[PDB]
Amino acid sequence: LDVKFMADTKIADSKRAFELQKSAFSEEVNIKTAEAQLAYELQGAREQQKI
Amino acid sequence: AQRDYELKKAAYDIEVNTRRAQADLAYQLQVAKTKQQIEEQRVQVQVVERAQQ
Repeated sequence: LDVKFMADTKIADSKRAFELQKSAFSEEVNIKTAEAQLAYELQGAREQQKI
Repeated sequence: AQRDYELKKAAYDIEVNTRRAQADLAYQLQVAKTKQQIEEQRVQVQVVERAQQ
């Protein structure tokens, strides 16, 4: 069991690095996703002006 | 041996939960910023419309 708990800690430290980086990357994806969705209105409203 | 593992787990879980909370709410913040730019132009049409009236 002593070796077991130590093994579980190293698995957790590996988990930690991964989930942390997922979050960092998801922020970037989420940010540019919103822009991609709403750009049609940013341009659409701007074009209604001339129309 | 269990305690030694339990404390690191909780310690790492603080950061994982913290970073997850940030990532989770990161979408709506940009949606607000984007709408901020859009609404300016939506009502800008009113100004141009009134000017021709």
